[PDB]
Amino acid sequence: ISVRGLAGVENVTELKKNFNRHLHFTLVKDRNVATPRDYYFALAHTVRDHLVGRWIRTQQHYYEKDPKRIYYLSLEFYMGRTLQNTMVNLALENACDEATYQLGLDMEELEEIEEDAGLGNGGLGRLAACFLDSMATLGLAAYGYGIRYEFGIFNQKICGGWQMEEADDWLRYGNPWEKARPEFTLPVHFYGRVEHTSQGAKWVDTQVVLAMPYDTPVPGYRNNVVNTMRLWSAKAPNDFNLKDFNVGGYIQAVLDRNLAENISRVLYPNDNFFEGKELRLKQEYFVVAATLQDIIRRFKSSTNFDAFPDKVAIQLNDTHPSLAIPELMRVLVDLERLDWDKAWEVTVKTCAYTNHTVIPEALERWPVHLLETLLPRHLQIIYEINQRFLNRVAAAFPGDVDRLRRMSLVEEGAVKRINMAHLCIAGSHAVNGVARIHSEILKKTIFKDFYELEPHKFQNKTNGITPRRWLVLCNPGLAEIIAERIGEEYISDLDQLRKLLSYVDDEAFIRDVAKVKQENKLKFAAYLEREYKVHINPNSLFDVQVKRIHEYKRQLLNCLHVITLYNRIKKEPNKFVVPRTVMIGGKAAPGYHMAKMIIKLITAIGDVVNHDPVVGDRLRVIFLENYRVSLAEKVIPAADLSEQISTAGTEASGTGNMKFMLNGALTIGTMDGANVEMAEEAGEENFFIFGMRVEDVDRLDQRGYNAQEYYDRIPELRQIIEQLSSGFFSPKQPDLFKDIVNMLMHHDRFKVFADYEEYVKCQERVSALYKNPREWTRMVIRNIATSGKFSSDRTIAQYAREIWGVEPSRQRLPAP
Amino acid sequence: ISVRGLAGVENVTELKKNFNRHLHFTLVKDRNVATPRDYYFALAHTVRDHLVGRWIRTQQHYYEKDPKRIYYLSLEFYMGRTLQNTMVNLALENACDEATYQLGLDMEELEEIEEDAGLGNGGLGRLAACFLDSMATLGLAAYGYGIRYEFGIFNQKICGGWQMEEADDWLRYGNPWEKARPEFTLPVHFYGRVEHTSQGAKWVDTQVVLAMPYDTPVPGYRNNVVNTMRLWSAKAPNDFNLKDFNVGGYIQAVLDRNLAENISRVLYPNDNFFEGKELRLKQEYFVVAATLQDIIRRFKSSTNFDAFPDKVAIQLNDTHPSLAIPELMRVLVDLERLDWDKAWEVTVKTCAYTNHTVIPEALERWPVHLLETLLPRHLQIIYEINQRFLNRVAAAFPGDVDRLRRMSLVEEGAVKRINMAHLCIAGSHAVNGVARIHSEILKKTIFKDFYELEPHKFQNKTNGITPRRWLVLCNPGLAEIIAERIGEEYISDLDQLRKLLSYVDDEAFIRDVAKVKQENKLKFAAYLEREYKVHINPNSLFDVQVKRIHEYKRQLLNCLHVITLYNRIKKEPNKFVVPRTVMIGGKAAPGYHMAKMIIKLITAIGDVVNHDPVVGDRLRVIFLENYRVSLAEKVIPAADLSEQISTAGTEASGTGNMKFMLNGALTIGTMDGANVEMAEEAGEENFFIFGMRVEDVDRLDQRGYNAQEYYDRIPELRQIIEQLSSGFFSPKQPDLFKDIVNMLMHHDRFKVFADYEEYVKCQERVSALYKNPREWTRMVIRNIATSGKFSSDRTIAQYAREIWGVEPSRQRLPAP
Ligand SMILES: O=C(O)CCCCCCOc1c(Cl)cc(NC(=O)NC(=O)c2ccccc2Cl)cc1Cl
Ligand SMILES: O=C(O)CCCCCCOc1c(Cl)cc(NC(=O)NC(=O)c2ccccc2Cl)cc1Cl
Repeated sequence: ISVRGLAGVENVTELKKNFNRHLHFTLVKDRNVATPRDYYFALAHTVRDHLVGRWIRTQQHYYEKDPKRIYYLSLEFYMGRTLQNTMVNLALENACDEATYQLGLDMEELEEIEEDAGLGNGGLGRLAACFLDSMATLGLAAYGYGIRYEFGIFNQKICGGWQMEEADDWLRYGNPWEKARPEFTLPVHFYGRVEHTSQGAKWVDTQVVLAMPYDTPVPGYRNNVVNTMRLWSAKAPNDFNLKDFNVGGYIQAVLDRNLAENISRVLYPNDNFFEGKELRLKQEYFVVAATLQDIIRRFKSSTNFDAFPDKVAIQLNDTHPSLAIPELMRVLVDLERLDWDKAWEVTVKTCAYTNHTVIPEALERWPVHLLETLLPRHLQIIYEINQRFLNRVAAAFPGDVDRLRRMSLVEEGAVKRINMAHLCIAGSHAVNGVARIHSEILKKTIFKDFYELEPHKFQNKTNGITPRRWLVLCNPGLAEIIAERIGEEYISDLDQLRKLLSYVDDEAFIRDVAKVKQENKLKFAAYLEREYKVHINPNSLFDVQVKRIHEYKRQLLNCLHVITLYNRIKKEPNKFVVPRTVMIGGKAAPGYHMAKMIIKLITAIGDVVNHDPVVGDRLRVIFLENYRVSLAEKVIPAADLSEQISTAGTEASGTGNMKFMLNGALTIGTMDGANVEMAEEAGEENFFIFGMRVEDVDRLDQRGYNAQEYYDRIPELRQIIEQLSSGFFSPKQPDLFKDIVNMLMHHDRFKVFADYEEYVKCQERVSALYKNPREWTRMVIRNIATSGKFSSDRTIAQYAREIWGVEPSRQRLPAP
Repeated sequence: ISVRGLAGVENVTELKKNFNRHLHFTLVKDRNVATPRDYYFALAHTVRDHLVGRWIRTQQHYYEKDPKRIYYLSLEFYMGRTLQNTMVNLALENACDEATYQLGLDMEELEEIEEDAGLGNGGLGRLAACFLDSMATLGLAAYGYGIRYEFGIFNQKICGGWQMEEADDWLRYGNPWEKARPEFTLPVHFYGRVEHTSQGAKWVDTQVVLAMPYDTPVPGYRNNVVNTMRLWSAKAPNDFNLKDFNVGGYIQAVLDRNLAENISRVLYPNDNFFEGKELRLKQEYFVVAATLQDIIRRFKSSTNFDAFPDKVAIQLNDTHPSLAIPELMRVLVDLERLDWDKAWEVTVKTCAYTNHTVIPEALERWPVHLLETLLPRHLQIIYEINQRFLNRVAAAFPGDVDRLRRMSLVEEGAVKRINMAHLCIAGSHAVNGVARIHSEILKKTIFKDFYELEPHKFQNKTNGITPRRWLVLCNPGLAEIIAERIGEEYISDLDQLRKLLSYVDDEAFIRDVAKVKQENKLKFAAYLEREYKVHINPNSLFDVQVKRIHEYKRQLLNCLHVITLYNRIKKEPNKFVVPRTVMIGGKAAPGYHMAKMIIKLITAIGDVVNHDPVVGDRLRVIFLENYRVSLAEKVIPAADLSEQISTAGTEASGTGNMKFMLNGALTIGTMDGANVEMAEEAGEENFFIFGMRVEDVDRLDQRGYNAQEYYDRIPELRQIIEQLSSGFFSPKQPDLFKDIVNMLMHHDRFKVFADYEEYVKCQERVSALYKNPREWTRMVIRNIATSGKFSSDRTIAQYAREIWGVEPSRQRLPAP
């Protein structure tokens, strides 16, 4: 079998008895009545057993050596399943495969039983998960801090072509990976008021909610390092949430506890969109308040807080955990009694902020009346921070009164708001973008004034993905043939993939690379009929666009191309065209009307196209249901063409693009986010770039975007729009897509029409190349061999050195 | 050490490594950071490991042999801690004691860490728990069915002498004894409406709530039998509780799931009192609906339901699970399509009902509009049952029109109600009382008309307690000296205690019995200062009354005696009186104003009495906080005098009385409930009986109870009442106890004054005997040696033979 580890005689035997120990003592079942779910748990407990020994010594190790600790705060950690990933990082995969085989079970069948830990929306949360893996693999004393939602991202269902949302009760049957830690439970305060006494302000009459931590192990890749991801759960105190007496009802008081505990109940399903709800703000303060107490308690052990920044680094994944800044000041000033200036120096030195987007609707601007009621003391601290900061600005730019209001953390107008992004820049010693072009846009546009004030704060850290889950785990076949030629060191040193460049003309390698992709497509095509049912052709080109549904991602632009292909076939039926299976998948936030309308359009197109006899098997339009991490692990390795077509300047970085490049797909996209660095790495000749560059978009905005012009000059485009308008795709409801057509024609913020012509022209070129298997595969080799820069191990090493001030190490911890 | 088992060489070694296995792999801790709570869990998992092997074979056994199954339905199971009880029934106590000792830990200290499973209010719920233990010990294929409340009976706190209630979050840190079983999850329906079609009625448009079962092991005493207690948890479906579309909010829909799940959130804290709230009715149907589906599924395996009653017996613990009758009919008739009459014959033959009280306010009378809305089909079935039953009555008593309305299940008046007790009698083949006198009262009074209609249904089954938890567990010292003389067979054959009668004159035994009681009192006196702090004298007579606070239990009568003792001391300070420490403990339902006023009176008396220098150590009044099962295990073995002073005819049976008799306390009480059979068993000369008999109470009611008469003729009583009235016990609030005085004088339903004189006269006699250690101990021996009849093994054997139709067996199951 492959390089999924050794299947040692002693270890396969040991594994089997432990599997049986758990099936008996843990699941209290006997072979006779054991369900595949029982078997999955017996294995999970058996595999988990192998890392507790290492988990304990890693933590004990950091206590003894006492290195600088890295705290990654995020309201999202899109982890996915954890059984296989643990086997991989522990080199247990083959031994486990063999052992379950001897026990007469199919390991792959059991793996499918594990529920995804979908505590994330998309890119932002998956990054945090890839980062955790890399920090462990690079031997960093890092902790992931977040919220333990009992309901993660909703499960998407398609009814009559429409998306239906349903609760993701991922804890229903239990989580074998987490470990509750009821000794470090902590109190978090809300509401109350501020009393200004003689020796300081006091936050008084607050409502208390407890934060209970749950630890999940994060194993490094084959180095015996197991870090921790600590997730907080909300718990109501038993006293006041019952003890605030004088009528109301005892029963009611108890039932009302589910009011303080609602804080960790569900994840907000918004991707790149801000919703100013109180529950969201509560979650944000909750994770911040509890995490900081835990961070300081650990430090107090390790009171001059001058050394605090030398032992602590806290990274802010977006502005979601931005209250960490005024909260750190509160504790230092109100509780520890440090002077403002010393406190601020410490705060700025330990905090760092990462920006993930530039769209305005994604920006966090919290109404002042909300902060005023829920966190009175924090609002005071924010005003004081703002006051001193603006004084700095005035001193630097004398008389520049407009600059002052532009830079304020407080925004005036309808209702006063607090710009959380301005708060983060002011209280952090480093601010970074997630891709070179996004980082430049931050300096030139959005945060230009701040860059002029303190240029040294702004940096770039291009995103990356973990080659463990995103290669070895999901594509063992590709990982194996690569290993046959260059060894296994590349798994933790992706740059070595470049060595594959010298096999670009190797006849055996070209055949192998092409064979694994074929086996991957056949397996996906099978899975499709198995779990979703209705056939596809594995010989066609697999055209896939999978990511959250957004107007800026332009799934709509993809739709226009699909309809074009269809119309051309209907025009010249007996003309040869390269067969394609275009798959589009992704979730739409529940309140995002337009995004939900786009899902219906995709399914509507499929209804027409998939049942037209003249089309035959030359074109199928499929909507991939419930796109999530586990589903991504299946489609990506099977894709031929990766769609990354966002309007230039809107996708900060993207990471799915990197996943496809590493797995043998060719990319068709715009010069946006990381797409630029990828084409720069592979060579533009090995990439399918099209459309407007950032500057063309700006030129168009100066002159003014008029979709009618495009509609007027392109007959094919006009024909499509008139098809949608007349009900060609919605017979029973002819005006069903009027909102889409209306928007495309009059309020398209992302100029879909502007890139239409260059997009279908470019798609013609990919079809031309696909007709030449050998050359397509050779270009594929050029992409894979050149994807090494996009490993999160490179990203993390850069954060470590340029922001945290710590040195990565690939040293194996002293055995388990 | 005692007879807590053998401390085998191989087993103490095995125990230790398993303790360490769990501390490492299960608790993921290392000796260095392990908290006593971690140690408690390591041990709990180690002990639990020893019964899973037996649990599996016991269940497998019942499947193979297929005996008649006994289903005990109760909304209450007052279990208490389970670590020690499991050790005892498995004969692991010494081995575990030795092993933890070698590991350098104190087993007793770890035991105190376990949280009580307080899923009961008092007598009714503790009975169910004693019964479960006995059914396992007698080798019966029995299952306990109930609700898994996440919050059991509230924890009682005394603030300023007042009771404060606080949420009992007993699952906070986890339950090592239960095992979730997510494969047998079941749907339960609510609301909806009834469609009458062509071939039957249909319950339609219902709201669905899921019932998830959790199994807890119930080990028999040293026979390798481990039965199951299955507790249901409410879970919201992920669909409709989200899928019923058309605006409302996605977040809100998810947060609203805690509406269907509130059904199993908290136990109603009412003891012998009915509260017609909808949530209560929902809990009642919930446990019934889920249990029945599970019972029928098991039977379908084992479709002629003629054999149903031959394989199934379901016992109703009070009327709480009474909906099992119309629910069984619904399934049989609506779903299985059996004719009414065949269905009714089956239902009556499998159901049996146990009555626990005769007070009217405890009787369940559900408003028809409530049943009409929540369970429309069940109301129809109840009307049909009533119709046919009354027809039976009319046929038997022609022209007796008043008898007809008296017997109806439907009560007319203000609002129509359904008398659940009448429902149970009609649909059950057996109805029993819980003590001989209570059973006679049922036939003569409350259910007289029903008895005349079907005399064969009415039986008696005097309650009992388990000698395992209520002797061996809580009083090993007494269990040991008994064993030294008559052996160990009495633990599962309590009648053998009679053999102790021949040692009544044994000088060594008298000294031993007296010594263990002294050691018990010293340990309790210590525990008092340890956890509650404020000294007591262990040489005094321990006068204790512990049970729920109720007007019928007459804690108030106890209070009058205490005040009398105090007043007499103040009158003749230098006169000798037998020292006493009177302890009163118990919880009051949160809405029970009078009961809460009584707790304040007790603490108020203590405030005066405990600080009067003239009194010295001759009299202390102590209120035992948070009385529960674990606290009962401590006080009872230390008590000298047991107070069972309810008004004759009000306490159905009582069980605390039996606990005290078995543990060396003498009893002062009225001829009520089981007190009558206890004095009859021990000989009235060895009991301190006083007050009115049932007949005297009735004579008084005919003539009319006038408390003033007593107040007028007894100066001591008058003096007490004037002390309460003038604020002698409440200086700052002189009229604080006006409600108590007002009630005592004008609306005393339980004639406290009527038994006052005979009560203090009798108390004088117990003090006289206490002055003679040797004779007190000899009388104590007469009680213990004669308590064997009160074992739940005797009660269960009777239920088995006279109601269920099964034969008990003390046969050891074929090893683990
Ligand atoms: O194995 C097959 O291939 C199916 C054989 C079906 C024929 C009857 C088998 O007899 C059995 C056997 Cl072998 C085992 C069991 N039961 C538990 O293992 N386990 C439990 O019941 C159990 C499960 C969880 C928690 C507590 C318990 Cl006690 C119950 C019965 Cl009835
Ligand atoms: O034992 C004493 O007497 C106290 C000794 C204090 C001095 C430092 C000891 O060094 C240690 C040692 Cl020995 C052990 C640990 N940690 C775990 O065992 N266990 C965990 O951290 C742990 C606990 C639950 C779930 C997951 C983990 Cl990783 C952590 C550290 Cl820092």
